[PDB]
Amino acid sequence: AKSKNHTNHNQNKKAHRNGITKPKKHIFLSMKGVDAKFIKNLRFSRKNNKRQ
Amino acid sequence: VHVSGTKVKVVKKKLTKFKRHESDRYRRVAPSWRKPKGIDNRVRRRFRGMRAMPTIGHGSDRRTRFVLPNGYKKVLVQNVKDLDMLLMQSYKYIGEIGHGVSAKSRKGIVERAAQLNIKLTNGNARLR
Amino acid sequence: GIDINHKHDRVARRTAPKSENPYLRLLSKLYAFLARRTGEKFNAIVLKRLRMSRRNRQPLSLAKLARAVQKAGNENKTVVTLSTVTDDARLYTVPKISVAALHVTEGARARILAAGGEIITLDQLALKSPKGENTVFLQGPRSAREAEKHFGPAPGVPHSHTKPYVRSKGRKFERARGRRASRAYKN
Amino acid sequence: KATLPLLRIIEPYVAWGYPNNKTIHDLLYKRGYAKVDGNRVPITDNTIVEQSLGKFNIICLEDLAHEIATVGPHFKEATNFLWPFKLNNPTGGWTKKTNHFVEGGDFGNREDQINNLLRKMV
Amino acid sequence: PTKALGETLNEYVVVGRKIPTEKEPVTPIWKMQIFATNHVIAKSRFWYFVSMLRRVKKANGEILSIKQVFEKNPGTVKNYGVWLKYDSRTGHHNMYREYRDTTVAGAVTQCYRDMGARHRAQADRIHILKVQTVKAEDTKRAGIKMFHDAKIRFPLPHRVTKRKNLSVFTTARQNTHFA
Amino acid sequence: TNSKGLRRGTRYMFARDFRKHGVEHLSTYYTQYKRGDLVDIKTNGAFQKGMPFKAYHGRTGRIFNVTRGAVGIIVNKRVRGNILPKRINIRIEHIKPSKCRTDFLNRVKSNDEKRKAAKSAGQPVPALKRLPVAPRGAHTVTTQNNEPELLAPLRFEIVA
RNA sequence: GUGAAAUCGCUGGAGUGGAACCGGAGACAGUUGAUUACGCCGACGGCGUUGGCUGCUCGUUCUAGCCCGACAGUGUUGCGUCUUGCUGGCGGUAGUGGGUUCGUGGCGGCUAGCGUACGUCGGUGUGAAAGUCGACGACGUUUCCGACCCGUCUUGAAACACGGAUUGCGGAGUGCUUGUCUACUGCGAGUCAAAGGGUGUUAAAACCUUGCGGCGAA
RNA sequence: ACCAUCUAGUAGCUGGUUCCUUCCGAAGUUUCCCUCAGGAUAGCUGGAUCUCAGGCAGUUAUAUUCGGUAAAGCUAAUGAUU
RNA sequence: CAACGUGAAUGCGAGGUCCAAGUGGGCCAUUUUUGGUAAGCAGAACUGGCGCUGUGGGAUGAACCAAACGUGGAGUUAAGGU
RNA sequence: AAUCAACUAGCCCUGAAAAUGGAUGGCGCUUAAGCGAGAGACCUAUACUCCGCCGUUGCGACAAGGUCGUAACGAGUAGGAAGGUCGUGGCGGUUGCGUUGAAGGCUGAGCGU
Repeated sequence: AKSKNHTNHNQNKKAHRNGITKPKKHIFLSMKGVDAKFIKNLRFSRKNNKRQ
Repeated sequence: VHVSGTKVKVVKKKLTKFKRHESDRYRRVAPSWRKPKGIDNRVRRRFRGMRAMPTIGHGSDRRTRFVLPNGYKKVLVQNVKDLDMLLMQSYKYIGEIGHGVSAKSRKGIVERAAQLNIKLTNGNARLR
Repeated sequence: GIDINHKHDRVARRTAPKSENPYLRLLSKLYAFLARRTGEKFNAIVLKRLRMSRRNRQPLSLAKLARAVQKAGNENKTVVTLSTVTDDARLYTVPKISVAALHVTEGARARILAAGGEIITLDQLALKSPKGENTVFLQGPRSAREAEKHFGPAPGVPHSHTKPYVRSKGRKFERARGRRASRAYKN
Repeated sequence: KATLPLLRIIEPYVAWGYPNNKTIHDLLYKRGYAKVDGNRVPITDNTIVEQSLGKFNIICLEDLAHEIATVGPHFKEATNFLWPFKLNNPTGGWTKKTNHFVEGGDFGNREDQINNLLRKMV
Repeated sequence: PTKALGETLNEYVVVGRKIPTEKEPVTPIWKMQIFATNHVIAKSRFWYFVSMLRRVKKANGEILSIKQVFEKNPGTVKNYGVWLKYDSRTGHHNMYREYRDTTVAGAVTQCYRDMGARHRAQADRIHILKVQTVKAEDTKRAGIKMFHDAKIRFPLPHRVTKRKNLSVFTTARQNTHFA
Repeated sequence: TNSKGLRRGTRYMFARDFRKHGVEHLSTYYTQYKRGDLVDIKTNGAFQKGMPFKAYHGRTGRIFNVTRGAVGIIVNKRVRGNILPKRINIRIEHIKPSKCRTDFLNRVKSNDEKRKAAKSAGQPVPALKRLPVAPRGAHTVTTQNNEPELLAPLRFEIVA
């Protein structure tokens, strides 16, 4: 009663059933994982710029 | 026949009854329709030569649906007061005295209907 | 045969309020007529919010109403909301507010009337501004619900701040393994 | 070059060719339908054409035919305004439908013989 | 595959050439005689043979002209010689065949039918190297030669005649001999 | 089943090109990378530090971080029915500027310059759309010194 | 009391060649309806729509042949660089002139289904009844086509896989506690109030009643 | 042993699971499990809808890239071999 | 802040959240392919199917060729045939 | 007056033996009703075009939990939803019928997919 039976038969069809979802367009706006020193300097710069 | 007050012909898509499969083979299976659910049921799978299954496509025309072969629509009346609802559209509705109305009251109902010019489907019934 | 997909042929929608309230149904009738005839997206919005479920109409705060009215140019416009207008104890000064709403709580109504304001119904709003002229459309915060706190990525996945479903709160209720580095890991 | 590769890709399933004046006019007059708010509306009057393509100066079936035939600046709008033609089976039948036209079959580019085929199909 | 469909294949002259490029501003012009059912097939076979012979394919070339050729005088009988190359199930062979006809296209159609009949060879496995008109004394096939006789005579021995628009049954006697 | 090591099946992928081994030329380090730029990933086997995973080899990504000698890149990766924008910190040696985006930038620059020049000179706005190559137009071919050659198929010859 | 189904006997009708039952379509038997205009049916015309088959006539594309001239050849009559024939390209085309190709062409002929720009008319129906006409014809009979036994596990069931002789009646996702989401209702920074007390005699109901309690407000 | 009760003992296993129409409509695949006749998990599916009114695509074009399979080579490295 | 204004083809409305079912034995075919002497054998890759599916054709058949289905009518066909 | 030799490839023949009586599907077919190349016409789907009706979906009109118009659409196991003036038994109300015959039972004229 062998029961390993791996396959990839219908998986592409299942994936395309609902369409392949491309990544959003705001992912490039976040500064997550950016250099800590650069982020610190950016925070200081943003804190001080005079609005008018 | 043409629908009373109109000129549309009454058309019946089907006339035979949708009998339950195997109701002819077995007595315990009543002829009232049941949708087959069996995995291998050939009627369910729609093999050629098998009885058709009820479907909305068989639905009768909206204009002629519920119309009797004489061209009217049945309305059930239980007493003399019930004859009023038939009074206005007497050209498209036909009265039918309820089965439970006794011969004592059927007489008055029939006389009043004849006076009002309302047709009855079972006027000459239950005469004692 | 024609090669098309029927999965999304039907779109779920509310063509009338699920509520059996006769007055709500009458308001829906009136604003369906108004939207169909005047052809105004304002009336369409009012109709949709009338037919919405109560979950989508979160209560609105008198503080928010006052903030909306105090903005430059809004002093004389009528605030329209299908959300219940509640009273805010944290609000000390209430300006003059003209509001059309389904329901206004006792305290909010008293404060609005005392401040020289006016409260009308949606049919009175229809008579006043049939096309929604001089209006300020407002609603309560929809995502501010304890139920919404539990929605999102599962609590046990990285960078997730979803609230778990816990019997109680304390050191003995889901605070040991997978929540601190001293026990296996922390997410 | 942006459409020929599509035709090569769909070669086995289509028969296509170069329509002529009579073919275009017959298609537009006998089987002309417009996509008006997502509805297939028969083109029984020039006003139907003018309502949708009046912005581009196409006001009659003759203007539409000229646009299609000469591939004018508004070919995209002119053609997309037309519902895909729903043709009848040819009177006389097909030949193979499983082999290219040059193999004595039906699919592929039959060049100007598409007019001969459409004289039966339409 | 390619099939010689249609009675009496048509004959076309096809002239084409490689599309000029910067390194080769002027290209040679090639011309072929092709027997095919219609001009689309004519162009296809033209490109087939030209791609076989010269480094050029349909993508990089163009068809200067495609024209049909009609028999000059279909009121006279000629002997046609056909040099062809064809592939059997085992190998490739060159054949020279002879036919008698009033049209070269008719002779080529006869050649296709004869090859199909005698060698079970289909049109896709046959290349027609050459077709010419041979004189009476330059023929070398007995079947064609036996008809180069001014005194030729022969009867029609056993003529079975088919009734066309009558009942299947009759009382008439059937006669196959007509002296 | 296969082992799931980091460099399984990279025998030829991470190898250097023939007659191209050795010291790494310094333009690789001199090249300028800025956040928002597009870069192609091609692993250099000679640098075992900061290597990208084999699944990102030959893929193009966008820089989001610039460190001392590496860059953070957002690369699209297919996982079932979603495309995930994975973030990878790759060293400079495995990175190469992408030319598609710079070509598009050049085209946009040319479009703007042509539009500005035409507007200033009073000319009509010129066409600034790429068009698919249209079918060849009508022309004439001359046979002078180019007489057509009659071609026929050749006979079969036994080539031993 | 009522008195079902399975099963069984009788009388009358009808079928009956190694199953019987069944779906579709007719026919028969049978059942049922029927107030000049109008109902229920038919025929012939017209019109609308979708057609099917079949002819002429103009032109368009690519091309001749007949006809004329020189040359080359010969499946050649009559009597030898002869003649008559015949063929081949080549050069002409005046006249004559067919093939091939189709046209945003022109003009016809026969005829079909569906519907009614609508006409011309016949059957029948106006007390019964009989007849006639119309519609059905359903578990009756007979024909033509189709037609393997259901439920179930299964990749796969008509299966030489299991359950099922027949009929009646009974027969299987429920109650409660606790969560969560959703829909609706009341009030809303509140809301619900517990046990309890007061009252209530169509008194286990309804009505009134909470420094405090639950949830919420950190 | 037998009788009553705990006891309607538990079963990842076998069998059954009762009205009609309408609309949508799969999976036998991933990971973990004393796991392999079973579960949880993601995937596939239905429903409720809500926010809006151009950015997407199981298709092409242009531009730029990745690969070491077919073919090719061993009179080029390695390994055979007349 | 000032100016500039939609910069390949074709098609088309797009996006978000919540609740939950069944499934987690598969099998067949063109091409590629490992074990095996082979197998209607065992194991994989892409795609399409049967499972869940009737219909015309292959005399018959889960998978083959054609083509997918409301209920009827007229016309024309696909594969296949006379 | 043509002949000889070696090859080549179409059809046919030998190579070619299994057990109930049996299979181009059968009968049969021999200038075929076989093999190969072809031509006209013709037959036939739940496919395509058009015509009617039913319903779903989208859109829309109308002072209506409704009617109507319009275009496209309609396979389905496991499974999920919706509608049910489909059916059954109670309760609070409402509408009526009944010894001049209720329930129950047998069975013709109709209605509804």
